[PDB]
Formats: sequence, structure tokens, C-alpha cells
Amino acid sequence: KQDNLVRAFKALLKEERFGSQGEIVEALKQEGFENINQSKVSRMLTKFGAVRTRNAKMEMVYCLPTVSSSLRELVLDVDHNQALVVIHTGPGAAQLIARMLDSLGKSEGILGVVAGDDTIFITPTLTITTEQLFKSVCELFEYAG
Amino acid sequence: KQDNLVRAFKALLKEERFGSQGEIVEALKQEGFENINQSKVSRMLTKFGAVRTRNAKMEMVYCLPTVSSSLRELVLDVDHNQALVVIHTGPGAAQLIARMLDSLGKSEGILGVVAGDDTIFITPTLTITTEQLFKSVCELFEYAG
Amino acid sequence: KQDNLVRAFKALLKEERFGSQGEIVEALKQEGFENINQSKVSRMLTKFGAVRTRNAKMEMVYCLPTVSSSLRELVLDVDHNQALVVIHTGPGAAQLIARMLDSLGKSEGILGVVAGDDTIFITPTLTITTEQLFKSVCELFEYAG
Amino acid sequence: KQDNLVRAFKALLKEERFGSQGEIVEALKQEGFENINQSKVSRMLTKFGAVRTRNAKMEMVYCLPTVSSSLRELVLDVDHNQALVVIHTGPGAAQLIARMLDSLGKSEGILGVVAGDDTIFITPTLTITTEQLFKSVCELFEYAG
Amino acid sequence: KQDNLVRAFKALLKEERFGSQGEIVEALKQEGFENINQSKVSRMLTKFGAVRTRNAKMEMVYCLPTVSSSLRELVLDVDHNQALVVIHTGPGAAQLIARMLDSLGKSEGILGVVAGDDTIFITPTLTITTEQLFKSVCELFEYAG
Amino acid sequence: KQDNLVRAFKALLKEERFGSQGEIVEALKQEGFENINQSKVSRMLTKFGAVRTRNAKMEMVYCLPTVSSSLRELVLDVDHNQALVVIHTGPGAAQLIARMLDSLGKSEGILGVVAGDDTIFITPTLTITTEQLFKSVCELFEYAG
Repeated sequence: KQDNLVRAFKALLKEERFGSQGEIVEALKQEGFENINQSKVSRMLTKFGAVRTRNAKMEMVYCLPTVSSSLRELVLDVDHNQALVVIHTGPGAAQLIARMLDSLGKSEGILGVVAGDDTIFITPTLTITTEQLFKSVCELFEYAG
Repeated sequence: KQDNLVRAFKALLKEERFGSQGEIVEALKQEGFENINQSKVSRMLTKFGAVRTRNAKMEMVYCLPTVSSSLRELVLDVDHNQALVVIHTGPGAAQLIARMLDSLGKSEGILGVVAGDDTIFITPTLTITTEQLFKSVCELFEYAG
Repeated sequence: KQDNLVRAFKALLKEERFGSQGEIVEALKQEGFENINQSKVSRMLTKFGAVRTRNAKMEMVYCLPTVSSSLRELVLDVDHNQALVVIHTGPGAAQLIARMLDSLGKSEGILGVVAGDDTIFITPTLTITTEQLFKSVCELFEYAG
Repeated sequence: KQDNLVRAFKALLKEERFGSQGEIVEALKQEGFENINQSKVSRMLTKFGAVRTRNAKMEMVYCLPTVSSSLRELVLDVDHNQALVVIHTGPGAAQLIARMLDSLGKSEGILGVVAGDDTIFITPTLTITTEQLFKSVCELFEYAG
Repeated sequence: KQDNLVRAFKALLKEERFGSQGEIVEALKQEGFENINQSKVSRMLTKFGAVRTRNAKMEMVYCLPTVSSSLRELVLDVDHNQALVVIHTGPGAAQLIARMLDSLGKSEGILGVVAGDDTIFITPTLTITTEQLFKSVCELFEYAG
Repeated sequence: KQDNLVRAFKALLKEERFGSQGEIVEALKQEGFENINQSKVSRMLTKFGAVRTRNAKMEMVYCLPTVSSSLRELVLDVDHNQALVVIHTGPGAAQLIARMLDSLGKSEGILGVVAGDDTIFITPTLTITTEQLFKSVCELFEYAG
């Protein structure tokens, strides 16, 4: 079952047409993996070295290979809660991406950004909503969050 | 007075029976250290190299010694506020523990995790309360928070 | 225009009389730079290696030069939102300053602190307001936030 | 072929009897994977989340699962060149292990230690050879280097 | 004089034709800046946010702008001594690039890699010379070292 | 015995007259602690929060207290071997100090610098000896290495 899930997952990446973690979860559920969830999908994206790429249809999508990869291609997910916008990236890319985001600053609604190895926390200024900040970050990275 | 506090503190660790920072504070107050607080206790746990261990009564407790220590044994405190679950660890162990926590993912209520040297911030998904996340994290680390 | 902005900005630093990012923004607007904002000012403080110093009038102010610099002199801004107190520092100084802040602990209203390269997130305990924590942090660093 | 290599590799881990990267390479070559090398084995140990464990025969060996893991169990390889002893660990464990090693100090032949995410560089004092330091580090971690 | 040096330096970047730090130093000396050296050039590349790009003549060269930048474009210099290959990168990009290099492994002559914020140390295996490793790293990043 | 060693050690710090780890080791040996060594002294400097200060006799010496501390005051030891100059600092100060050192660059004999939490590795260019680099670093930090 696990070998089949890995094969199915990699095939979705090879199609170069899925743009978000939720899309991958839904595709796998439709294939029969009833217990699939975002936690499992996030672990697989990290484990198998998935990155994003702009396909020939101009869509930012996951793919399976990274010296020529761009920072934007290193973003794997953008999500949020009431207080923070959280980005997940490929291993060790969070710091580099956070450097760029914290340069955008308060005028763009970013009060501050802190990154871990593959996770970034973006906190908003009092003048922008977490949802608007979320929408702006999704636009910057072309992620269908 | 400070020499006596250190001696008293180390003795509490040697008893291998205290399970939380608050328990240590209370024990020291009862001994006569009226001005003791969690800030002082946290500094002492860090300074004296305290770690936790499962005692022979099956209780996770502080002890005074660490190549054979486990990640769980490296957690010193778990607490929270309205927006985050915060974990304090032994020096330089936060990154390693955060790697594990962020692998649990959204399906377990963890939207993201970021760590500093000995501090970890865990932010919840919109589908779990900070208190429930707190309770789950306390269960994972067997910490009486 | 950009060359003039840089010259104007550096001159403000050389005056050794401005104590906050907002003061710099206002001074530049008054000089005719209508589009100046905190994002631009934050980038310039980082780019030109600005630090703070206590001037001869006993005021903590920005200056243009750092082996003899103190941690307090490495703080560039202190601001906050509803959930966090955020500090911006000179490049690579956040970790060191965060070490000090997280030692203050819960008894001082600091539940935890995590730092990125030049940004620090301070989360409050349930017993202190974000504004009171903000005011205390501003006092510690003598920053007119 | 790659699916077969992964299956073969995981099976070696499940046997809980291999103690070093070189042993894994040799076992895979004997099975028919003529092009296997340490670079590939190191990538697989990282990718599949391998850790070490003391088996029932008292041997430190690789296994396939980590909250209960010890620092020693997080070491994947110990090797050296003329100037440094280099340790590879599981993801994000290098910092924690380095903290311990740099505490051993000059009296134990360790002039200094610096760690990356999963790599540690140990430089020797002028009073110990890189090979003796290597042998001591291998003994500490019970690694057949 | 400093304002003229900055203007001259930025103009060299805008030409999009210089491939190494030494080339920049030589060009500036020829323009009349007799005291220019690599230390000053390295500081300027960092300060002004220089990155590399493949120009229309297929040459990897410095340019003056970075969300769409690749890891290779983030390398600013490759040099070496008798024991290490050292890479300098744009701010906060060293960790990400090191992750990639340490994946190449021992079979490619890389015993280990450790990174700081914008500096990477690559130590060779006993089977490759520091100069051959240097030459291979220069080829990977297309840097005329 | 350990309580006496701690008391003796702290008293040496309070004298504000010792300038190097070796001086502390020698003073403790003279007091009767026959088994004292640099490993133990380094651990104590870290554990007890020692920093350096310029005393009234203009000597850089250890002291026992740090928001007003300078980067230079955060250096605890400077030593070297055949290939590297290694600096030990107070907890979490290595990154900040390394940022400054790597800005000095190749023209000052510094090929590169990488830091861990409280340790810094400085590798020399082919044009400066490790001993000359050592002597220059000792002069910069006024450390009697």
C-alpha cells in the first residue's frame, strides 16, 4: 500500500499540473487512498525532493527533479491562521526566502518574518488583515492557497 | 543566599521527582526562597544542564547529569498563550525537536513550527484550539504543563 | 533621485539625532521625498550599516559607522501588532539579542523568543498585554517606538 | 532499477546488522548494484529517515523507523581527511551533537567544532592527530569508521 | 571618492560582462582606483545586492537587480586554499547552496560542507585534491575562479 | 571539591585581571586544583556567563556580570592549529562576530569564516600564515593567545 502511494504520488508530480497540497490530497483520495491528508502529502513533498516549476501552460505546479531552481520554485505551500501567514519550503530554503520577504517590509503589510529550516512565519502589521496578507503572499509566489 | 539557592535547586533535580517548572518554583518557595519565580528556574535549568528522564516510577522528571539523551528528554517546559504553544529545551536542541513537530503537520493541528536555539514556537491550524494543541504537545512530551 | 535619497539618508544618520524609523521617514518627507516609507527606510538602515549610539545629549540615535558595538546599539526598530513584539536588528545580531531576551523569561512577561537573521519575535505571557510588553522592550532598548 | 535499489536498501536497514556506510555499499554491490557508492548511500540514509540503534547483539546499527531517539543514534557517518573529522547526522541533528562535542574541549583534542544542518566539522588541537581524533570520535559514537 | 567608486562599481555590474571578483578589481584599478582590492569588492557585491545572471552571450556575469533568482545565480565567488574550497554567496543563500553540495557527497570528492550566512566551507575527501575540487566547483557554478 | 572550584573560579573572574584561558588554568593549578585544564575552564566560562571587559588598567580581562556588552567583550578565547584560527565566544555570539570578520576579507588574509553557536572557524588565504592570521586576530580582539 505504501509503495503504491509513493508511486501514485510521484506520478502526480510527473504530470506537472497540480498547484497546491490540497489538489494532491484530493487527487490521491479519488485514486482510492481514503486516509491521505495534508500531513502525509507535506512529508512526501519533502522526502521526494519536490519543487515547483512554471509549466508550458504558464501554471506554477509541482514537479519531480537542484542548482538551477529559483526561490519561488522552492515554495511548497502557503497557508494561514488568524495571526500568521505560514510558508513551507523545500529543505533549507526558508532562510533565503525569508530574507526577501522581510525586505518588503511594513509598507507591504509585513511587520516581520522569521524562518526555521523549511518553515517561514510572516506576521502582519496592524494595517493589513492576515487574509489580505495571505492573498498577497499567494500572488507573489503564484500559489493557489 | 545564591549559593544556597543553587544547592537547593540541584537537590530538587537529584530527587528525580519534579515534572514541571511550576513544581520546582513551588518546592523552592516552600523551602523559604520567597522571591523564586519561573524566570529564575528556567535560567537555572539551562545553566546547570538539567534534562528530563523517565524515573523508575514511570514519571518524566528533571534530573542532573549528554550523548545518550533523547529528544523528549531535552524538553524543559511546554506552555502557551492565546496564539502559540511554546516549548523550551536544553541548549541547541530546539531545531531538532522542531524538525519532528513540523513533520506531524496540519492534520495533527500544527500549521507550522519555527525554532530558535532553545525555544520553539508552534502555531495551530484554524481547526484546533491553542489549548487542545497545548494538551496534545504536553501528552507527546509527557510534560505536566 | 535615488542618489539624492541616499545622500539625504546618510546625512540624517550623521546628524546623530534621530531615534526611530518613523522620525527618519518624516524627515525625508519634509525634504521632498514624498514616496518615502518605513519599508524603504528599513532597507537603507540595513544596506548602509546603520547602528545606534548614545549621543552626547544622552539620546539613543542612529549613526553611520563594528567590533565595539553593543547589543543595544544593534537594535534598529521595535514595533508590534496584537500578538507579537517584533524587533529588527543589524545583520546577524538577532540571535544574540534574542538569547538575552529569552533569559528575562515569563516573570517579565516573555513567554518565548525566536529570532531569524535580523528579526526577533517576542510572544507575551497571558499576564501581560502586547502593548505593555512593547513598552517594556522599548524601555530596555531606549527606542522611541 | 531505482525501485529495486530502494527496496534492497530498506531491507538492509530492517536487518538491523549494518554498522557503517561502507558496509551498506558493499552489501548492495554484492546484490548486483554495480554503480552503488557512498554518495548514493548517504542520500538514501537521509531520504528514508534512517537512524542507528543498539541491536540485541549490542551492535550499533542502522535501522528504519523519532521523538525517543538519542543523539548517538542520530549519527550516520564519521570520516576524516588530513585536517578534519567530519560527522554526518540525520536532518537537523548536527547542531545539538556539536554542542556536546565542543564541550569536550581542547583537553580531549578538540580545538573547535562547527555544524551545518546535518554535517559537523571537528578540528583538532596541535597535540592530537586527525587519525587519533577520528578514532576517539568513532569510539564515542560506536561507529565502525 | 567613495561616491565615485560606488558609481563606477555599479556601472561595471550594469555592463553584465564581468565574471569574477578579480575581474572587477582589475577594471576598477584601470579606471584609477589604485587602492581597490577583493575585500572592498566583496563588501560592495554584498552591500549593493549583486547577483549573477547568464547574459545573452552565454556568460555567467554579475548584474545589478530577487524572488526569481536561482541558487547558481546566488554564488558571488569561489576560491580556495590548501585545505578548503570556499564559496561566498548573496546574503542568506549559503545554507541552501550547501544543502545541494553536501548531497553530491564523497563519491564526488566532497567529504563535507558547512555553511555560515553567506560563506560555505567545502572540505575534500583524501581522494581528490583541493585544486581539482576547486576546479569542479567552479565548473558547477560556471565561475571563472 | 566542585563547589570550591566554582567559588575559586568566580573569584578569579571578580579580580578582573586574567586575560586568557591559560592564565585561569595556571591560577587554579597554583591554588591546588591539580586536575584543572582548558576544557574545564572553557565549560565554566560558558556556564557562569563570563564576558570580557577593559579594566581600569586598560587590560582586556574576564569578568563576572548582558545588553550593554560589545562584540569584542563577547570573545572568550582565540587559538589555532595548522589550518584554522578558532574563536570561542559567549553563547550565541559567534554568528554576529563572524559577520564582522568575514567583511575584513581576503585582503586582510581571511579567505572565509563560518560560525556555529559559540565557535568561529577562520580559514586563511594562501598569502598569510595561520600564525600571522592568529596574531592579527588576537590583536583585533586584544586577546593574549
